[PDB]
Amino acid sequence: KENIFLVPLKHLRDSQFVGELLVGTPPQTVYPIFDTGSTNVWVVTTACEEESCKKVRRYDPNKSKTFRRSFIEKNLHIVFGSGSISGSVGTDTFMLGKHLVRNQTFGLVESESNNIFDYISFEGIVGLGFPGMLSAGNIPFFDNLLKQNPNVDPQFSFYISPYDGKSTLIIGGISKSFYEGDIYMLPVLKESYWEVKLDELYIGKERICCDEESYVIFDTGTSYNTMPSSQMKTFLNLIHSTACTEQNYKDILKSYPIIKYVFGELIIELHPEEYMILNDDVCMPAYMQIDVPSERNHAYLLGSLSFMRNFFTVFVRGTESRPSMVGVARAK
Ligand SMILES: C[C@H]1C[C@@H](N2C(=N)N[C@](C)(c3cccc(Nc4cnc(C5CC5)nc4)c3Cl)CC2=O)CCO1
Repeated sequence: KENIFLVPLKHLRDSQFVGELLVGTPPQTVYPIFDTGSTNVWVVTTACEEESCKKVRRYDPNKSKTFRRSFIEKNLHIVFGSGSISGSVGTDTFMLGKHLVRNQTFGLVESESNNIFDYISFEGIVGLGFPGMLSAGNIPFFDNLLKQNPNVDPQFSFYISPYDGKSTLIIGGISKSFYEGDIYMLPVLKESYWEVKLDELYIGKERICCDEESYVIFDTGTSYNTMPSSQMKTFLNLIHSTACTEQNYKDILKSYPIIKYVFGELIIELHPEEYMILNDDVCMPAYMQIDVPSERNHAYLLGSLSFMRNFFTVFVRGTESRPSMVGVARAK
């Protein structure tokens, strides 16, 4: 009975962090993406006979004594970048870091449509968002874990470290060996994504955003950072792709601007060596244009590669005594 426990995260060859999850009895091992930009739990099953599903640990429900199916024909389909996932719904017992989660609803990947799944070794998703993005089931996975493990405090934090393979997901609390200084908490505006109000956004000395209401989403399943299309045009007029090598990377980016996010009295800065990534012989901005249609108010994503590699993020679920908050600190 470990009230504070650690689930080690392994950065795969691509742009996602996966951890160990046991599904069923006797347990079957899968390595799903731990996602805070969605809520549903997906697991890749043996009913999927495509090569994209092969060469990856597949979960067989016919070998689980605790797997139960229902007669309601609730079929799930979610878009997943270039591909899409389609499957049925069921319930089984899960185990995440020596903690049992019984009678949990999850999606069973039965068809993988398009080569993205073959590249990333897709084995499932474990959503950690708020209820309301749950497509099927009565209770989300993380909510059910806290219910069946009352001693665990309703919070988890991500320590992202892809360079050395020491990334980890800590559930139930925080450790000073993953961050330095003090954590600044931000209130969560709307309980769909892990969303936070954004007051101002500065590219160098120029104010580019927050004429209208804008928000920040902390998505551990999105590698890059994002801005709306309107601000992304201004972003690239000031920030350009340049040729660089591993030896001259620091001197070339010495002239580049500092990106400042304003959260009330808190200011978060992304230095050029922190938001510029080296691919082949060019340094490119780790930023994307995604227009989030969930809320007409356009929002900004803080991802795993650029933001979380340098900042320790804390996801505090609200209870009857505290509201839901996101806390950020400098990574150690
Ligand atoms: C408002 C947010 C919601 C986000 N969002 C998720 N966070 N979850 C889902 C399941 C998701 C969709 C697509 C990709 C990924 N993840 C992933 C990343 N990168 C690579 C490497 C190959 C390039 N493969 C996979 C994921 Cl997790 C659904 C989804 O829309 C997307 C950005 O807007």
